[PDB]
Amino acid sequence: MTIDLYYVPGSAPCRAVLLTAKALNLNLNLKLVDLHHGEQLKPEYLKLNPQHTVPTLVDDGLSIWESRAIITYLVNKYAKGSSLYPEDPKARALVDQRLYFDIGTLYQRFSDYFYPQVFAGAPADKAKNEKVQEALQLLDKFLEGQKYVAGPNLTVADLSLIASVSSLEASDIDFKKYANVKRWYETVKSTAPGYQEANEKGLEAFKGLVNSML
Amino acid sequence: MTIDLYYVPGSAPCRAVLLTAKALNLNLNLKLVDLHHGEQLKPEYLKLNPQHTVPTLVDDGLSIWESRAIITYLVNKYAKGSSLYPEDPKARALVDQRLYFDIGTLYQRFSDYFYPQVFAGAPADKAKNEKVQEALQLLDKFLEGQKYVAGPNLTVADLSLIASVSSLEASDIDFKKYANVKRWYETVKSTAPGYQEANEKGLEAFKGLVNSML
Repeated sequence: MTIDLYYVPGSAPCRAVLLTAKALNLNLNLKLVDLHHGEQLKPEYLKLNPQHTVPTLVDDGLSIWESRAIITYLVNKYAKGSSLYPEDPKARALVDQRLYFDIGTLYQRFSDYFYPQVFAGAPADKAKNEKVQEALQLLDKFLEGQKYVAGPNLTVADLSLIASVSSLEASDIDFKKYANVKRWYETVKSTAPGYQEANEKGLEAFKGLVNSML
Repeated sequence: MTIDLYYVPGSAPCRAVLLTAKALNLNLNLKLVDLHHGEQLKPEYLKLNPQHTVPTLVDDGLSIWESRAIITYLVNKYAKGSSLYPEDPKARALVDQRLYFDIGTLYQRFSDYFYPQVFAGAPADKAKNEKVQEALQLLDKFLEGQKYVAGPNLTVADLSLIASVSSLEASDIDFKKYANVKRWYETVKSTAPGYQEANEKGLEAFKGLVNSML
């Protein structure tokens, strides 16, 4: 009957799913994983997810762990036809495009820039910084004349992207200097159901982990 | 009436789309882009794709450039209900999961390992090599007891992943040492319509670029 979500609150991809669940008003069985002490590396977790990451969604026989597949799965399953993931091909392709931009470009660049500094005491690399700036410039363009990032309505693309973009507040990347990004950030904060609990709470935990490590 | 695809044949994400088009028996208007001399950086191309990448699909008012959004778009548009991208949520989520694995893990790791060597004369990094091995080990697990990577039928996930995995033949990563990967590779080669033209031809061009640069 019930569906399990293995997660930690600090993790942006996890927050993408928490946001999507709030937007659909779902009741997932949240299962905190002790990443800090390698619970994800034990056989019982590998059974569910051999890539030993979070989040991992477990829906009876189905285990899936890419946040961006989970959020579209939740809509496809529970709210087929929702404006959060519209069925119109052109409209859907734009959402999908933004999701791939998120994983392959924005969050990847941020990850490349930031996590060496946090977990390997690396210095801040100017070139990697610039790659993040360019990702934000692209986002700022996507948002020119647009309320949301993939069409006129809030979509799973906004929720995934905001979970990523918000994580930048733990670093020295001033993303609010991009006017359209700043506008969109505020809009999504005030329109995504349960944002405080689904994203802001976890974001705070992430800032906590970051401070501790730095 | 007609739909444009800006591409170069050597590019794995481009080959993912060429494969998907062959599998759907579509007639795209192929438009070769002169990446080698920076045609993608000129204003006319930026207009279509500010991220200045290939492929870029242009369908009247719609421009989209993430290969993995394009291939699902082609199915959603022209063959809704196709086994190449099944509508069943669980079945679709598995395909989507594999697509995100492809961009965020397998191809990302390969890119990280290989392109510094090809375009920046970097030495081969053992650690980055190992990250690619681990991506292949994950693929090999996904394929345990399975003909295809995301269910019983050929899907856009196989086509995107094979475009990536095949690119490894230009490097020193022996992916065929993974028995399930080797089996799947062969199956897809012999079952994806137009594989020779959509993937192998371009793969050859890529090997050409690689040799030239090395």
